[PDB]
Amino acid sequence: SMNPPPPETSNPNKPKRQTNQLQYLLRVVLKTLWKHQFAWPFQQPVDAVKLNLPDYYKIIKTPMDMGTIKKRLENNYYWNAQECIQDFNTMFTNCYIYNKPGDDIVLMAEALEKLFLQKINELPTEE
Ligand SMILES: COC(=O)C[C@@H]1N=C(c2ccc(Cl)cc2)c2c(sc(C)c2C)-n2c(C)nnc21
Repeated sequence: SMNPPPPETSNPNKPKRQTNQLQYLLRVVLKTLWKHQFAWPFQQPVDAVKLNLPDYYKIIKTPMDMGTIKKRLENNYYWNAQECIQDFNTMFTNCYIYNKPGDDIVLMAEALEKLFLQKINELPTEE
């Protein structure tokens, strides 16, 4: 069994910038979710080998995790807030696509996703 390579977190070909909205995504949004008691499954890519999930990367073709998002934000990988918000959404959606309603991991993602929506609701206007 093998895991795919993780999503990239550095690419000199990719346009990027800092924006006050990206700063909020790191300092408020990512920091809030990262410290949550249910963050830990989401702090790195799914290890389909150790977890014995050989079908994971057949069903989830756009993997994403908060370890990758945190690196992307600390490395200033994004051009805009929407790119980063779409990474969070891909992470939650992947969890709901692979798992069953009411599974623990789905309750975990729902708790993180509730906080994420409450914080993104107050994304600042772009300076
Ligand atoms: C049988 O299905 C699973 O094991 C799916 C797996 N559940 C789990 C999981 C995580 C937490 C609990 Cl309480 C139960 C299952 C999982 C991860 S990553 C990781 C380190 C684990 C242990 N996960 C994510 C993220 N998305 N799906 C999963």
